[PDB]
Amino acid sequence: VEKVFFVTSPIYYVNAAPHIGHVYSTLITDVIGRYHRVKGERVFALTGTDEHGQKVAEAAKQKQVSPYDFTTAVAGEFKKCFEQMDYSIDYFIRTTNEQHKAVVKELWTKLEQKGDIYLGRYEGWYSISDESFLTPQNITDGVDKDGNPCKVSLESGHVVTWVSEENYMFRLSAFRERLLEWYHANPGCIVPEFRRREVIRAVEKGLPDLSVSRARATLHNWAIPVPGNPDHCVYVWLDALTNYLTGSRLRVDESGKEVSLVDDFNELERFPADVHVIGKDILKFHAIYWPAFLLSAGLPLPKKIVAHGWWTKDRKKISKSLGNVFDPVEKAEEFGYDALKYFLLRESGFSDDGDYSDKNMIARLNGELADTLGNLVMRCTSAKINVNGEWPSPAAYTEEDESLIQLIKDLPGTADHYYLIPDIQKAIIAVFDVLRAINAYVTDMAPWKLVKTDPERLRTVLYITLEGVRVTTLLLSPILPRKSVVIFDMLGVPEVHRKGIENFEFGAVPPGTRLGPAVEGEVLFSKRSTE
Ligand code: MET
Repeated sequence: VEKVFFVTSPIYYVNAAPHIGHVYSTLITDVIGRYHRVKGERVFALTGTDEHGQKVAEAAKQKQVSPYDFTTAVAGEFKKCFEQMDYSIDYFIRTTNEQHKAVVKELWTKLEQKGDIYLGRYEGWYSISDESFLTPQNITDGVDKDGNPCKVSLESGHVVTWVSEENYMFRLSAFRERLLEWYHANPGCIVPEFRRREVIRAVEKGLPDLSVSRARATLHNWAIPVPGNPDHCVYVWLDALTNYLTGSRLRVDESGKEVSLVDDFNELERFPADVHVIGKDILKFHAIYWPAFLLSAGLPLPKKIVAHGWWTKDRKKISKSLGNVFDPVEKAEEFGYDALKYFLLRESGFSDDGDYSDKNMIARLNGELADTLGNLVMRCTSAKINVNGEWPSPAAYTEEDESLIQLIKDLPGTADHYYLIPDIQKAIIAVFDVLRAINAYVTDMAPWKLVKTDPERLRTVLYITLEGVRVTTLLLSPILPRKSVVIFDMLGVPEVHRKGIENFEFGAVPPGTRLGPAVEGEVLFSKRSTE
């Protein structure tokens, strides 16, 4: 089926300034979208801010300013950050948006008409910081920021409070068997596999009904009113998850502003998400509640949920109060935007909790970007080796020649599979496995020597090198968007050959193509010292 490839990030609470976790999640969303655009697909990538709720309302109250002013300011910080990070997200959604508000009321009414919302009570634990209902098995003893004994979440370590409230309840218990059929019938729907097994195990054990409203006082009236009952507000998470539906129904102008909300999602051909990128901390909301709501409402389910891990810096937790900051904009100015992105996507896989150190960052920048990629690009574009600044016409291929060609022809299929899991780390490793192979080839053939000794042989070696670099670069263009453009300019690849599955083929750029001009000082990635 041909639709718009729809990929999303979580919408982030605006209780505090943006940081690495938000940047990382949105990066993964951005990269997936970028890859599908280079395949020549229609793409709609979505990110944004989650602006209602007790968490955020109380964050605003502690800064002594109104929730409207606070959310608008912090949302502004998120937008600025994401612009500075040079992403290619199609739309930034805010849950305070009036059109989203309308979609939530629609979904609610659908759930009610379906017979799946009833008036009950929740009596149990709740984490305001996570906006999460917790069973007693998921809480333990801890200390509040007074240092007094309290209860905390086993999930997150945040303070938990006991809630006892007449609330509208969603019939999640009724959806156990249908969710289990869904997980088994679609064994690639949750990635990575151990998180899928986690979800199945949790749902096997049984599901309780879920509170989808709260008394209005508790939310400091900072929430969407329940249709037909203005004493209740819609659960922040039902509101929040609905952002994906809203996004699928907004017509956006070229400026990035929303202009119109269509009645039926089929009009825009986005819904359901092909990939929801999330962090492991919000798996239940996306893999259990969300599909339950969609099943109730009669809407189609997402194709994949991919859940990544958390970051540490110098093997310590990230927090400004502890004395260990990791600012992405700061590190990107220092080391480079594409390089920082490369590092975040290369150092850790979605199954892992990654670790940034300036040491390891410099190791990769120098080792892989500079010595593997950059070195190769400069050799095959050098006036020394490539005396005519053109793509030569290859002569006969030796067997060693063809072993390398095979690797280059095989690469796109392999990278494609990894990008589709999605497992960006393995995609990158795959591409650099091929770059390392081209380097060893170039060392072996010593093309600097061939300029004088065997110019016909040099033609062959230089051509293979140019083409392996082109193909590897194309496949890395979602990871290194700005640098890929430089590389292609240096190689003189025409614009048309910088996109499309046609150009995944070995040989798409014809011999005789002229390289772009050299600069006196230029290097792609500059090595950095190890202080
Ligand atoms: C529908 S995704 C909501 C995510 C939530 N706002 C968070 O920051 O964890």
